[PDB]
Amino acid sequence: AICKQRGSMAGSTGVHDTVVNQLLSKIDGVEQLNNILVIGMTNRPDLIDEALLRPGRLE
Amino acid sequence: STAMNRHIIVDMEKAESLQVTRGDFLASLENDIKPAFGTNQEDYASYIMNGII
Repeated sequence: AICKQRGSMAGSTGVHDTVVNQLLSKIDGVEQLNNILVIGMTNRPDLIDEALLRPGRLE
Repeated sequence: STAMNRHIIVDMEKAESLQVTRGDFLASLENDIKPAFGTNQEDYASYIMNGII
């Protein structure tokens, strides 16, 4: 629901577009916290951006 | 991880005390099964069912 492909989101820029750019900023973030696992779940994974799904972020 | 799992293993599900180990030619296995490239490639089975006589 919240995360989907940028540039195609409810028009060009998108309303849901800024949350993911924080999420990415934290998960592989510059602080390199090492103590979290994120468990996500969907019925439509193709919508989900590789950029969030790529290894290290979600392996 | 795949190399450990042998030595890893219920109530306890103990982690064994054995310390002499390393992943050896398991990078091949995980290569085959575990990761998506991110750029799709190497899926010609649907194209190649029987190889070539």
